[PDB]
Amino acid sequence: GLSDGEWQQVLNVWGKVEADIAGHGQEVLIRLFTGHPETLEKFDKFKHLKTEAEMKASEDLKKHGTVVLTALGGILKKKGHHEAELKPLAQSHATKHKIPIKYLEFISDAIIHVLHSKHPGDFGADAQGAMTKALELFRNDIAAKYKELGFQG
Ligand code: HEM
Ligand SMILES: [O-]
Repeated sequence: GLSDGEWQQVLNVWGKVEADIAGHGQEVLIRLFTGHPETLEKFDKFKHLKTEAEMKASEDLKKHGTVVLTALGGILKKKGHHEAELKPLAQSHATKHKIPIKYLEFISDAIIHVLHSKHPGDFGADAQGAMTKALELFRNDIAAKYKELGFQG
C-alpha cells in the first residue's frame, strides 16, 4: 500500500485537478484518444470525433472527463479503502463497457502526462512516485475484479 506520507502527496497533487476538473478531465481523455485511437471506439458517443479539434470543441467530452475524474477523486480520497467505490466501476467497465485493463493502464499514464503538461516544474519526483502508486493500486484492485469475472477484453 501507500504510506501516510504518500497519501498526503497524492491528495495534495489532486488539489491541482480539483481547481479545474473539467480542463484536466478533457485533457486526460484527449491524451487517451489521440495516443490510442482504439480507445475511442469503446465510446459510441465519441466515435464521431474525427479530429483533435473536434475533441477539444466537444462539450460532452469535457462533461465525461468531469464524471471520470470525479469518480477517481472519490476513490483516491478513500486512501485505499475503496472497495465499495471501486467494485461497481470495475464491474461496469468489464461487463457493460468491455474495457480491457490495458486501457486503464493507458489512462493512468495519461493522467501523469497531463499533470506534467499542465503544471511543468510543479509535479515533483516525490509527487509523481506517490500518484503513480495510487493509480497502480486503483488499476490492480480493478484487475482483481476483472479476474473474478474472467474478463480479458
Ligand atoms: C480513471 C479511470 C476511469 C474511471 C474513474 C471511469 C469512470 C467512469 C464512470 C463514473 C462512468 C459512468 C458510470 C458507469 O458506467 O460505471 C464511466 C462510463 C464509461 N466509461 Fe469509464 N472510467 C475510467 C476509465 C475508462 C476507460 C479507459 C475507458 C475506455 C477506454 C472507459 C470507458 C467508458 C465507457 C464506454 C462508459 C459509458 C459511456 C456512456 O454510456 O455514455 N472508462 N466511466
Ligand atoms: O470513462
